[PDB]
Amino acid sequence: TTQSYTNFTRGVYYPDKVFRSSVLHLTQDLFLPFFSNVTWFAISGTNGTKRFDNPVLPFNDGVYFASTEKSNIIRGWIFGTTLDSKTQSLLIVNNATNVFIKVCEFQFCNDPMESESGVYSSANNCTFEYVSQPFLMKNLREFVFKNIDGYFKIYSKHTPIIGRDFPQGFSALEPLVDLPIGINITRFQTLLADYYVGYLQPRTFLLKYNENGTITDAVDCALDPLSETKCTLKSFTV
Amino acid sequence: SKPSKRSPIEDLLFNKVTLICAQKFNGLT
Amino acid sequence: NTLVKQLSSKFGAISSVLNDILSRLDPPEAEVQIDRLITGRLQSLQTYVT
Amino acid sequence: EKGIYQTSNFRVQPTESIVRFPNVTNLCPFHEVFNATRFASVYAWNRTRISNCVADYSVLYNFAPFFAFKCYGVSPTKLNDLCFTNVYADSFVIKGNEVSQIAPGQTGNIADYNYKLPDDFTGCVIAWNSNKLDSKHSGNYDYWYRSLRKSKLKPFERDISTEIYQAGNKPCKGKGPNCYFPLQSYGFRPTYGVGHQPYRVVVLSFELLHAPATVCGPKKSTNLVKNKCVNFNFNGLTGTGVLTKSNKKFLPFQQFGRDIVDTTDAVRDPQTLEILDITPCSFGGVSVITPGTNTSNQVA
Amino acid sequence: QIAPGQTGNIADYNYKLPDDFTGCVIAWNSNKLDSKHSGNYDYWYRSLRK
Ligand SMILES: *[C@@H]1O[C@H](CO)[C@@H](O[C@@H]2O[C@H](CO)[C@@H](O)[C@H](O)[C@H]2NC(C)=O)[C@H](O)[C@H]1NC(C)=O
Ligand SMILES: *[C@@H]1O[C@H](CO)[C@@H](O)[C@H](O)[C@H]1NC(C)=O
Ligand SMILES: *[C@@H]1O[C@H](CO)[C@@H](O)[C@H](O)[C@H]1NC(C)=O
Ligand SMILES: *[C@@H]1O[C@H](CO)[C@@H](O)[C@H](O)[C@H]1NC(C)=O
Ligand SMILES: *[C@@H]1O[C@H](CO)[C@@H](O)[C@H](O)[C@H]1NC(C)=O
Repeated sequence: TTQSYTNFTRGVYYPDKVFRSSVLHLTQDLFLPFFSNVTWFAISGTNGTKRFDNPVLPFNDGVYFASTEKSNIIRGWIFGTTLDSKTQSLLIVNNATNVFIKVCEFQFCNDPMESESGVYSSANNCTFEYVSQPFLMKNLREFVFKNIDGYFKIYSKHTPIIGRDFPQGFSALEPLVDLPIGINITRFQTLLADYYVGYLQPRTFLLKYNENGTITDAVDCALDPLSETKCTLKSFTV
Repeated sequence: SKPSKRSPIEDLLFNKVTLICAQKFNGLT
Repeated sequence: NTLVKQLSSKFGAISSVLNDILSRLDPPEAEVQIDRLITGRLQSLQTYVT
Repeated sequence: EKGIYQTSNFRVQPTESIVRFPNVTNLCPFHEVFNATRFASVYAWNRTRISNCVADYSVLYNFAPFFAFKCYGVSPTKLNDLCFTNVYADSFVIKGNEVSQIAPGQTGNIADYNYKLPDDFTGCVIAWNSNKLDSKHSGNYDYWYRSLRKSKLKPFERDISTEIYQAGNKPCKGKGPNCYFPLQSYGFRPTYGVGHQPYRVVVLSFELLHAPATVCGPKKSTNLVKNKCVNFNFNGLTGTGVLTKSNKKFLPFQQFGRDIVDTTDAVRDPQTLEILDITPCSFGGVSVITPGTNTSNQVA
Repeated sequence: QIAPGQTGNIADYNYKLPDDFTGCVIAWNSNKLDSKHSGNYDYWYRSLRK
């Protein structure tokens, strides 16, 4: 169940730890381009509850992920190059009471009516463990997963929604966690017990800061001659 | 009747165009 | 504003901030990084004044 | 001559220094890495992460006199004054002849096949003779070197997987004339000369990205003094100014603030998480008003 | 290690050249004069300087 959706202009995030107030900041980073193709993956993905099939999507220099799943079908993410016990991989699993991030030579074993079971019975040569508060826990639950200079940076935002698939407003994601995993992570797989997957590209954005330290608007400088002009002048009004 | 004793037109001219180095404190005064 | 903005440029130096250059490096290396910044800032002032 | 002349500039000087670091009492495990009873080979170099600790480098001088201690982006003397994002210790045993080749931008068999430093490198390369520990008459099993690599390594790449290199023009499966065997482990005898003798090398990789984390040296903090012109060091950020209570609404995420012109104008206190504004100390020009030397020597 | 700006045990403990140095460092092997089977008394090095 993959439908391209080309309408989204979402995935902006705070590029750094610096606070800015009432400025327009022009920055270059990996961002989801505006009006880029975001593959839409579709209850429980491509299979029904009994069936299994998981696209095991590429991780092209960072991935934008979102999913307004009130049933908490999505539990986590798997990053690595094979995921068949032969290489090191990063597993992120949200168990509702905590979130467990582990790095091991993990082996996928068809890991998932309303049946639950454990995952990853094979876990050799473990090198990393981190725990934190629920990442997911009606809410779009936007995430950006980026891997650069060794660090695996995870950003997220919770945006309550009732009558729409996506809110009509603008949001920016805040970093949630930044981990020194050191794993190549060329591909990734979604852990399922309505998913949007986009890809980041190097781009320059003009980011508008509020009086408080929050991003309220952004211009993608390469989308259209008008946005390019706005970036050239560093103004949202031309 | 107004402080600065400017004419109505001068007051308009001063209001249309927009001492302490709060900005640019890098040796520039 | 342009003249102030030029201060954040590195001009080939490891850092745009003199306190960081002096804080991390011994004088014989700091002088090289500092001279790169002096050249850049001095050119910025000559451009501004002209 | 009579007139007003601009001469010197004036500045208000600081009266005291403020040093603030998080209250971390855990010491960095530098002795576990340098004093380990067993070290990994240069091919399979051991990358040990050092974090959430006090980076007191005096312990390395306590460990041994050294043959090399070459810092590229920092001075050896000043390591105890800095904070680092993510110190990495790359620990291995290498032949002495290749010790001088462990440097940014070098070309040769070791740089290309087992361990490369980035051309843009901040860190220190520490090396010493290790014959007293690992030299054996029977020969150890710790040496493991790539004889010939299929392609050049990128900085910090470790090609652990072992595969046969094709020397000939056809696929080869263990046949001498066409297969080049990819590993050169060798046992070492105490009688070999210095170029053959092992050296133990530890590379400390530093990232000085305005201290988003800690790993700070052994500096003693002082009290925080506000509303005065002071010098300060906030988690490695060095400067001079007047610190005041901030009305800025920082997110839990941001640690430092900047102005429209990218200068620093706010910090997070490393111990209390208080947000402080940095106001520069008073400065301006000084003009001298002179009636003229041939009238009076009084000036304003 | 006998050169301007060097760091190490000899530069730090016994003899240092200034970073701003004009001069020549001349060195040669002297085994033919001072090498003895009993051992001379001319060597005197600082093991560790305060
Ligand atoms: C910025 O944050 C403040 C809170 O720190 C927001 O709330 C208003 O802040 C102003 C500050 O002068 C108060 O007068 C209002 O009363 C606050 N609102 C409420 C509902 O109490 C503020 O809205 C945020 N945004 C902006 C643009 O300032
Ligand atoms: C584009 O976004 C709007 C909301 O901003 C939504 O109503 C619309 O359905 C989206 N486009 C498509 C083709 O779904
Ligand atoms: C140091 O102790 C104080 C005690 O109130 C605490 O607030 C502070 O967080 C501690 N330092 C660190 C590293 O958090
Ligand atoms: C380091 O090695 C020496 C060898 O004599 C030993 O005495 C010392 O206890 C060791 N220290 C650590 C921290 O392992
Ligand atoms: C390599 O580093 C790890 C870090 O946990 C350590 O446990 C291991 O003993 C080290 N091995 C060698 C051979 O130095």
